[PDB]
Amino acid sequence: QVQLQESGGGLVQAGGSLRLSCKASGIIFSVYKMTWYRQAPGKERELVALITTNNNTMTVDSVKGRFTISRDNVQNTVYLEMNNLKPEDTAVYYCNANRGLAGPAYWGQGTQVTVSS
Amino acid sequence: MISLIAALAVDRVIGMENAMPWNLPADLAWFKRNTLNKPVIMGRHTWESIGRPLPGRKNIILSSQPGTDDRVTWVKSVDEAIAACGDVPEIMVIGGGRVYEQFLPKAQKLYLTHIDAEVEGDTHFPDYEPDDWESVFSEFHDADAQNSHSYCFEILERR
Repeated sequence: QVQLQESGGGLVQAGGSLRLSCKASGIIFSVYKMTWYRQAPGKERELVALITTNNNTMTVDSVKGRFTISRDNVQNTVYLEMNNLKPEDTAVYYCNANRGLAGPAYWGQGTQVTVSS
Repeated sequence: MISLIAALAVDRVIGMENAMPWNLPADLAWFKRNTLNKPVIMGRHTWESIGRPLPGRKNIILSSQPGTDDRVTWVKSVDEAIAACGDVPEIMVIGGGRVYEQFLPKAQKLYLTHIDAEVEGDTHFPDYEPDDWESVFSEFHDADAQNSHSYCFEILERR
């Protein structure tokens, strides 16, 4: 099956905003650390942001102050709120979920973000 | 031979993987490599956070309030937990806090990952007199595309 499904991706101009979501199915969402990654074609996937089971967040330097990660356990969903977007943010964004040292870990199928300018 | 393995944040803060605000696939792989085909011993809380046994190993859960899970071995004392591991070269103790404290005086080896991340925490890795321990391996890595923080693998052998 596919446990994680991203949506919200698309085309925006530079400086625009976007809101990504990843809905989890068939898992106990509350026990997973969630992360957003992104990948530009050819380039390797890179960590964007994570949120722990107790709502501690971390965002990488290149998106500090622009991107915000949150989760709603009731909806089985993690969010990436993206503001002040720049062409260098153009990528497929992927949601990932991990239980802990013994796994399991799940990956979404990803959603395309393209920024124009 | 009893060995402890732990991920330490700044000030030796320890926690459960899914609650710690970092993403360290290199540490997971480090963890996997050093615990592979070895028996592991852990506490109640670590068992509950981990959700399922580490595969290909024997998993011993040390707790006063024993559970019913049919995949692991439930013990109630330190001595019992060591015996249930049997006659192997190395036993891996993986947490949490109290269980680290209990197995330290009996430990002859430490695998530490020093993660450069300030995290709030009530639980800390047991104070261990650095005079009694020797570093035999250390390796620092910067944060990179996949790893959220810089980190240092360390192995300590007693005397």
